[PDB]
Amino acid sequence: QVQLVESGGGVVQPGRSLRLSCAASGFAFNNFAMHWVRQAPGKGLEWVAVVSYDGTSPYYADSVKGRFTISRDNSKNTLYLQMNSLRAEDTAVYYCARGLGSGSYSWIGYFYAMDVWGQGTTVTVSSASTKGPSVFPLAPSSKSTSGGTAALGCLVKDYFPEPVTVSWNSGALTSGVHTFPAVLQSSGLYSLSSVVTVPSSSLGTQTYICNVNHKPSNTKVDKRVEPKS
Amino acid sequence: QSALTQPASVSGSPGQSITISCTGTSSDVGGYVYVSWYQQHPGKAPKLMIYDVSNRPSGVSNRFSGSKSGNTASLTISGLQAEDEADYYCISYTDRNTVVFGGGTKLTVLGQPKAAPSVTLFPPSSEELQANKATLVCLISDFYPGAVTVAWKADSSPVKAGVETTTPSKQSNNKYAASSYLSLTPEQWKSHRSYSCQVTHEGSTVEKTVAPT
Amino acid sequence: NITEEFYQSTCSAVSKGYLSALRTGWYTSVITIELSNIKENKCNGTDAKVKLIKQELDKYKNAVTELQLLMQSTPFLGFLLGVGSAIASGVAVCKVLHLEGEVNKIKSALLSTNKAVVSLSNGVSVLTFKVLDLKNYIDKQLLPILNKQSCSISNIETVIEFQQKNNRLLEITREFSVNAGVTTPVSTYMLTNSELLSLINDMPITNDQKKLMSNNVQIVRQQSYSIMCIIKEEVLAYVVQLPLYGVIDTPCWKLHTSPLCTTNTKEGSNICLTRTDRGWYCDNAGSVSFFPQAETCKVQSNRVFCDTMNSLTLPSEVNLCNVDIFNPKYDCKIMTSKTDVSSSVITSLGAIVSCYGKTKCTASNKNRGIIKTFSNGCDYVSNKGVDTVSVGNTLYYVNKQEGKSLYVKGEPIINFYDPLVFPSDEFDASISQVNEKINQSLAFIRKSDELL
Ligand SMILES: *[C@@H]1O[C@H](CO)[C@@H](O)[C@H](O)[C@H]1NC(C)=O
Ligand SMILES: *[C@@H]1O[C@H](CO)[C@@H](O)[C@H](O)[C@H]1NC(C)=O
Repeated sequence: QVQLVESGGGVVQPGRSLRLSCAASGFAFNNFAMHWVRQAPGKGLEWVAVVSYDGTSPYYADSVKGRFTISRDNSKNTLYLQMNSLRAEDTAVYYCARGLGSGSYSWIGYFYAMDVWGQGTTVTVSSASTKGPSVFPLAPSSKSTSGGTAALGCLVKDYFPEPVTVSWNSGALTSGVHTFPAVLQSSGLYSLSSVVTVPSSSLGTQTYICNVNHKPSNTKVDKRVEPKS
Repeated sequence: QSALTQPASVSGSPGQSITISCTGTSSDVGGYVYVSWYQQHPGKAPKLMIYDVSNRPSGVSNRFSGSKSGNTASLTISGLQAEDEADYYCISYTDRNTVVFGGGTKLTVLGQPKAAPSVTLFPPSSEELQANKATLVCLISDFYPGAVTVAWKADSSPVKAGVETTTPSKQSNNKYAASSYLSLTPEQWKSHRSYSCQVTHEGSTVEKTVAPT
Repeated sequence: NITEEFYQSTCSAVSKGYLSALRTGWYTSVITIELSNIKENKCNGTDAKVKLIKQELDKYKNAVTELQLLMQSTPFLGFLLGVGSAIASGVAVCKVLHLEGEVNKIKSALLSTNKAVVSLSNGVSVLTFKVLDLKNYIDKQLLPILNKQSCSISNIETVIEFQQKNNRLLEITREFSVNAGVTTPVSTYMLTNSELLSLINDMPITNDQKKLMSNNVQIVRQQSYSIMCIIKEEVLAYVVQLPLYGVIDTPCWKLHTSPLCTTNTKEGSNICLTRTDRGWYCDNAGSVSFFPQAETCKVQSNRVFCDTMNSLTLPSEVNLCNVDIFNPKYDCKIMTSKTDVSSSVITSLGAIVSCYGKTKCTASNKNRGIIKTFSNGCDYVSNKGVDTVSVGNTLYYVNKQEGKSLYVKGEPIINFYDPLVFPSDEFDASISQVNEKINQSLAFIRKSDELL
């Protein structure tokens, strides 16, 4: 079986070094080229580096040259990727891919493509410690409410790590509810917001409370969402 | 490395044919045959579909075809299926001895009608201003397919600082939804006439506006 | 300062004042060229510039194939010398380069720099020098231009630039191909003057040794070998074997000898004697290094470059043959004959003339013409004021090197022997051998009268 298994998906603070490991089996490793391809959360793919059949001639991406160094060990059928001075933009899933073209060739153009891919290890850089969240009520605008369908929700801001759960009315309201994906802000803390679609005529009769539960930090806060004048 | 120009969204129906663009320069695409295409299902690693301009490996069907004219490579999927709804990328040798990827294209097979996005702007709450912070929340929901572009504007000048946007995710009614946050300061929120969220989906544009008053 | 002494008694002359530079050991360096793996080019481009690049690439590919064929094969008193194996040291280092992963070490060691010290598996440290990187050039400058879909070359300079870079590879293979992978002297294609000077400067040797080698690079080249070793895993490697000069600045002298014959008018009644121990002599570690094949030493001004492989190690008493050929401490080597033919020996600072029979022997000046006519016997003239010497139909030019000559007067020793018991058939004899032969002839005459 032709498989590539990378491991070592730990956490590391910015500015520190990290070394990626990718194992190989089921094929002549000392005859193919190896690629590194990372993918930011939600964003597209990004080429990183390539090493030839014997690790003599490497090639790096312009956004990466100088910081990362890629090596190969044929005696162990293993591929490596050294990473120094890690910054926040390095948060990505680093895939381990093979080259397209067996042979003792040294030019990147002879194996620019990728045919066999690994599973990928999530590499996360963050200097933030475990912190509790902060819920802010996303109230509906009294002027924009008289329209039939209303909109309100909660705002879970600045928490770490992931994930966080949010229910409504202790789990009684599930119709028209949608919790969004979390986003990592510039400070390194995640932010999240969940909202519901509410009938406009019952905005003063009903109580709307989101049950935000952050189990990693042992924080469970309920915030009541009400209109304002 | 300068990225390759790919259309963000591409829509299609089962049985039809569609084409994805991949525009480069004379160095990357419009100069060499070394251009490949990749299909990536969410969760699983990418998979090679077309290597070189038109060649394909064993396993992929006759429905995937590749071509190239000028500085643009084209991937054609004849007779769409539900199994084809995934992201598609294009790579190319860059003449500068590296490899560059494309922007990415989310191909969606239409199993629904075109849903116009409903957006809502949220000013900073009365409790958030007491924390020396402010965050404008723009929420796009009930649209189809899952590909929208968000733009923020203060008064009439656009804003790009402190903005975050989530990838469009599906709701409980098989409709996509997206978020957008504009982190500001209490001084930046009060010292402006109006903040607007300009959302674009399938050509049309919906824009809401909020003000401190 | 250079001086010379002629000994009339033995028809010989010694030139003194020279300083030694004796090769005593070997330094082995590994020179590597990084090659590019070049696959097929599927264009039938008839562009005039693509055609020239493709022709140059065929020469490049044929050179690599040629060298791969080569790497499959394993690369008077002169007769008293031993027999060495001149490249035994270089070839030994080359054998190690054929072991698994040994080439990979040099290659990865030279990834960041073009000069490094690599420790081989056996433990020896060798300087490794990359003199040409064709892998980098081909992969970074010419692969994109040839493989372009357009399949045409923008400008004339890329074709020309590749020919310049590739030329060195073509010339190195050419030399190795006609020398079975071992060349000497080491040409400038194998190692440029800059690379060699840099290699000498990085060698683990004294500062005096570095200076001597740098100021005499042309002699270093002639005493060096280049041994084609391995071409595998995109690396061409050959071993350059440089001389180590372990003996420097000791006194050396050159012994010149010429036949010494009697001068009777009766044609064949004459006997002759020639000192056979001519050649170079250098003081060395308490003994004297004697180089019988004087053509194996190169004199540069007053420095003599010799190779100890072509030497004998003699006791210092060997020098006594110059002042007293009959000394009891060293058996001076001589040959005997009855061939009283005329000839001249051009010395460092003059000319010995052995003039016999009816031969016309003269010495001339360029301005005044003939200034001395030689008589029968062995004689000598200094190079001061003399430009040429003639012995029969042979004109000799004399060396115009500056230096003083001394004429040591003495009775020609050939007169001391009785021809009836003189052994005149000795090709490889000595003072003592002639003595014991005379007594064996005299005892056969003495023990006959003992009966009477
Ligand atoms: C030349 O001069 C040096 C320096 O005094 C001396 O050692 C050497 O013996 C001289 N040459 C001869 C032939 O004596
Ligand atoms: C001749 O002389 C040598 C040395 O002078 C001597 O050893 C030898 O015995 C002599 N010959 C005879 C026949 O005695």
